[PDB]
Amino acid sequence: GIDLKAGGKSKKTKRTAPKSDDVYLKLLVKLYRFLVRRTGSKFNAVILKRLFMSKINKPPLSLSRLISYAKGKEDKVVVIVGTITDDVRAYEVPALKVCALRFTKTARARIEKAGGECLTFDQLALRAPLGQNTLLLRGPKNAREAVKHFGPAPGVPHSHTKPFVRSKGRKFERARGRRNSRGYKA
Amino acid sequence: TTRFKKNRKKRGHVSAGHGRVGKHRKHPGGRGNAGGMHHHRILFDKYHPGYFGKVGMRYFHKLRNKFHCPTINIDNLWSLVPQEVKDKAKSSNATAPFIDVTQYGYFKVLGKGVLPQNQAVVVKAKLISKNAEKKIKEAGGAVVLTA
Amino acid sequence: IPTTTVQSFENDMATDGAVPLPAVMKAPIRPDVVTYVHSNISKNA
Amino acid sequence: AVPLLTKKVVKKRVKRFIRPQSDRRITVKESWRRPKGIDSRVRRKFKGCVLMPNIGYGSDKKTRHYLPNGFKKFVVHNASELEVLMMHNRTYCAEIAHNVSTRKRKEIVERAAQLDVVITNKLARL
Amino acid sequence: RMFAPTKIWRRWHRKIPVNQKRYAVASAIAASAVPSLVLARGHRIESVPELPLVVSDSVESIEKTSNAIKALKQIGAYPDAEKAKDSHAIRPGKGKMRNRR
Amino acid sequence: TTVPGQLVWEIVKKNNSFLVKEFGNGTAGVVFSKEPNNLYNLHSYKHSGLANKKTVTIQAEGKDKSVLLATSKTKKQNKPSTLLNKSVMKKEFRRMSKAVTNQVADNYYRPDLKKAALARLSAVNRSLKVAKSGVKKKNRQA
Amino acid sequence: MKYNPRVSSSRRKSRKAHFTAPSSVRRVLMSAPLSSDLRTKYNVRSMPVRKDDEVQVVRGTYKGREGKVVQVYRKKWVIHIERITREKVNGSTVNVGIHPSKVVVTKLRLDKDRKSLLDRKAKGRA
Amino acid sequence: VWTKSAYEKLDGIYGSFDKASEKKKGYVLPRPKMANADLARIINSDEVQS
RNA sequence: GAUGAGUAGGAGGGCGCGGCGGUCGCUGCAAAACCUUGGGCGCGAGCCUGGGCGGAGCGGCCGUCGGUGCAGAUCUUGGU
RNA sequence: CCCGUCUUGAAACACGGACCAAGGAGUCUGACAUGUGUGCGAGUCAACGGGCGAGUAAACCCGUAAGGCGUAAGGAAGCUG
RNA sequence: ACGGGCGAGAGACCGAUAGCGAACAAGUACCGCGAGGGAAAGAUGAAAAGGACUUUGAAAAGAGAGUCAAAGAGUGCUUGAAAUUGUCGGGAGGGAAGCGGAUGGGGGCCGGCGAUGCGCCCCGGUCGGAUGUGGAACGGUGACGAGCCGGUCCGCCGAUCG
Ligand SMILES: [K+]
Ligand SMILES: [K+]
Ligand SMILES: [K+]
Ligand SMILES: [K+]
Ligand SMILES: [K+]
Ligand SMILES: [K+]
Ligand SMILES: [K+]
Ligand SMILES: [K+]
Ligand SMILES: [K+]
Ligand SMILES: [K+]
Ligand SMILES: [K+]
Ligand SMILES: [K+]
Ligand SMILES: [K+]
Ligand SMILES: [K+]
Ligand SMILES: [Mg+2]
Ligand SMILES: [Mg+2]
Ligand SMILES: [Mg+2]
Repeated sequence: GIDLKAGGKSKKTKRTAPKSDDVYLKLLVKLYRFLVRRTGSKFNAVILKRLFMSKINKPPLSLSRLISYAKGKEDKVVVIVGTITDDVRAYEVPALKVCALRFTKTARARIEKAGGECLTFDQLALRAPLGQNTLLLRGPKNAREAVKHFGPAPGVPHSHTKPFVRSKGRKFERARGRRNSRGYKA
Repeated sequence: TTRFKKNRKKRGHVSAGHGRVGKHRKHPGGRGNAGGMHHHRILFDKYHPGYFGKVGMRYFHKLRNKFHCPTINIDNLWSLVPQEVKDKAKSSNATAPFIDVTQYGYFKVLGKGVLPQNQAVVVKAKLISKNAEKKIKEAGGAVVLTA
Repeated sequence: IPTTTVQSFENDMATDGAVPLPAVMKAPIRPDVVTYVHSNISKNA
Repeated sequence: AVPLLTKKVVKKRVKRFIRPQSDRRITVKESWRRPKGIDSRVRRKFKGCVLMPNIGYGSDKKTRHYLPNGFKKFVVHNASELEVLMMHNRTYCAEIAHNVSTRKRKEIVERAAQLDVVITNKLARL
Repeated sequence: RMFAPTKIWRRWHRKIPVNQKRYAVASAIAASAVPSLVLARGHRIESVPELPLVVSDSVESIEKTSNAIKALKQIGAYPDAEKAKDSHAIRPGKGKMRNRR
Repeated sequence: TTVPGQLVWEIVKKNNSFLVKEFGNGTAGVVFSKEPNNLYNLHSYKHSGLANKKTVTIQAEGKDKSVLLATSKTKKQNKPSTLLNKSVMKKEFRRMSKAVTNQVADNYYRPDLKKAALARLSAVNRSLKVAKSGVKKKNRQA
Repeated sequence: MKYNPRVSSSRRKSRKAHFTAPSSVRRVLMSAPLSSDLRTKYNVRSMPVRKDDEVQVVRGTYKGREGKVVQVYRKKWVIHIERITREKVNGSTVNVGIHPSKVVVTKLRLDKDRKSLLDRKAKGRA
Repeated sequence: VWTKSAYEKLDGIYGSFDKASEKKKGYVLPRPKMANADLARIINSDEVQS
């Protein structure tokens, strides 16, 4: 016998390929597999790793946030592995070079009208093979409804986790355990 | 999809994944929300604080239509303006766009966010917040009350 | 724009085709989407 | 046809994995079933009992699925299907499907002779 | 009585988004223009002049099946129809007695 | 392939009317391709007759040791009727091999399958000779 | 393709109707084609089989036989002809049932009703 | 097999990438994740191979 | 290169049955089913095939669906 | 050492099982929740209904200030935002 | 609105232990004082052509014979698994049998069970032979232009090889 945990084998699971059946995504994965193998670029490795991620792990980026992050770097190609959505709270749109998996129609129209371009990852490979002069961006991963329910249980002290309730109102989980006048608070 | 159900993988394993000792009996802990206070108290308290008891006053025969009050923010006011009106306003500084948020279906205007830079706006609404009115006045526009 | 030839029968008299290639002919081909939609809608009958 | 395979075929075990107690009860068939009983001596692997299959018995990958003649089997239902083996006659042999009639079997045999494709059951229905 | 007897209020139907339906239709139309995919789907198009196959509007006025067959022969789509006719056969299994023969 | 061959392969590698599969999806699985423009009848992107603009086709003509060598025209991809440039060779095996080499490799059409084309031509020639003169040896000695 | 909503394509219903058809419907169901000469003369394709009609068999073991019909067994869906018979083990002679669709009418027994039906059939064909 | 009239109507039915469809209110054809699916052209380009 | 125990339990990849949408085939020169100290493949679920019987249908492949896999339940019916 | 089972412990003087064939047990539905695939995206959802249409239970099209969910929350409430 | 009545159209439904209890003289036979309870049971053959006649037997039937493509389809008649039983043949057996692993004796089966080709020469027989010259159609690249390059087939002068 040998004193090893699980015979020395790994017990962690990570994505090694996309779970999607999108043929275009598969072609992009092949392209960036080749790029990673034959260039050893950290940017390419990050792009390849993110190409495997699930939908919730590729959150969208708003146009206003994209403009804010690109301020002072309009000459660099901003790259996001995800979707870019329009923001009606953004008034002035500068000329930007943007690469993403997908653009909403409004966001694409606004970028093109402002004078930028919307690029795919094949075009990004053609333009910056090693990711030179790029601004790699990620959307807000934890900014979703499901996350609010995670963490410490609502009923424990110092917890601000949202509870699961079928309706909102005075009669829905507000009396005992939420007030000093009805039993205890928190 | 039956062929993907895990019970198919458990064919020939006796307990069907529910254990030899514990087994899968009918209602080992009661039906529905039984025992909320007695043997499910820990669950109810830790996951559903506030569940037991009553608070506030009652309201017999309450109708929501008389409480209907949609709201919009000043950061979203500009989105209501059509593109042609928008560039007309940009070109001409002697006049300001006149937005009737009621026609788009809003009763009250709230003061979240900011407006376009150096743009006056005449906003007509049923109600408005103090901050929203202050922001409009600072932008150089005006507020009108209607019903 | 690419041009598509129009086949002419014996009965007809003019071989004038030259129809521009419609944009839908260059749409993305997604077997996964097609199979998903087909399998779901074939249940409706 | 000269088979391409060169490595000798080695079988780790040539005996069938017979289900326990299939000799005892007629209703219990021979096809393997892993015992799940709590006390089963076969499941516990008591020495002198029925052996259970495991991946350790796996055949060498180079010689896996190779017939004793040195080729691999491919079922053919017609002479048109036969032509698929034209460029693989040194690795693959053709076996005519059991339901093919004698009339079609004759044509398949003739075409295979033309193409230098080995038939495992060329004498059937003759 | 059978275990869990079948009931009529099983969810027979599906409600797919219209945008996804249109995506699928557009994809199928785009694929119909690829000769490789048309061949891969089992259609005999070796004699078709060009894909997409666009014919004169005079075909819309044809009234007789013989004239329709002649038009198919002229445009080179008749081998596919002949293959379809020759493939006519009785359905194997219980379906042949369920009004799908 | 009016669309890129890589996309065509991504679509058709899962299923197509020319794909022959046997013995399940385990270790016993056997796969082949039936399309006439696949030199080795192999279900792979390299030899695929559906996912390549430039394809070589070698088979036996009806009569008189005539070998059909056809190449897919690069520009007439949307014209199935005139998609193949055909040549029927009736001369000696040496001349046929020279023609195949010239039309496959010397023009950089598909140099990667020059060996496959030559092997297919040799197999077709041997099959024609045997079909003419009957079997005369078992070809079992090594 | 059927379009009338009051006709069924159900195999079960069609078989039930055919096998429970009364005698009047069975008469029409038991129709036979006319010979070439009668077809040309009357401009009619097929007629119900009558007792005193001359009939030539065109299918089966009696493909060349001909004679006068002697019985129309509607309950058994068959007709009997003059000399189309066979010998039993006893040695006695018994007529052999022949389906009307497998014979050809060479001469019709004509009456007022038969002539009227022939005229009606010819009128539609024109 | 398309008739000429149907082929012509295709453009007005399904619109295009730039403009919207007349027969489908506000519909626009989808765009792929890859502008050019010819993988060899990208992989063997001067930029990558340099 | 390292490594290999597994009840309760979880998961992955596969085998098998019957339909549906497609596709490729077999069959009176004999289909299904059944029978067989014939032979072979796979660790295995299983699969391919010789021979017989039978006398009219059946199968492979890609998706998709389900009243889909038995040694037990003093289990049910029938048979011995 | 006879399998299956309950059991700390079964070959058990523990229970079921004389034998064979066929049938035989985590299903369907509603409300949620995580995860994953797909479409769109500050929007999204035409299948209540209407116009039609494989002469048609399918498929296709249609949202007027319709509606649901989301886009603002905190208070018992007045109310503020 | 509509699991009743009359009349229709369909099905990703069941296929005789399934599907209504009932595919049949089924709410029948049968049971209970009664209210009630309630089965089992489909398939010769294309056509009865449903087995004449001889012989043995009291008879049922047997042995011959005849019909049919078939009786290896003979009226509870498409096919005919297992449990269980008889006969013949092989084998084993001091108070169980069966089973895992290794050989051996005997039997059974297997000819892709296990080859006879290849290279270099001589003789004879057939089929074709340039980088030359014309024709037919055509391709690679380029820009489904020019230019360059190129293969297949056919007709001739030389070459005299494969
Ligand atoms: K479980
Ligand atoms: K347990
Ligand atoms: K109150
Ligand atoms: K057994
Ligand atoms: K194991
Ligand atoms: K099939
Ligand atoms: K067998
Ligand atoms: K299936
Ligand atoms: K127990
Ligand atoms: K016991
Ligand atoms: K809405
Ligand atoms: K308060
Ligand atoms: K019953
Ligand atoms: K029989
Ligand atoms: Mg079922
Ligand atoms: Mg509304
Ligand atoms: Mg037996």
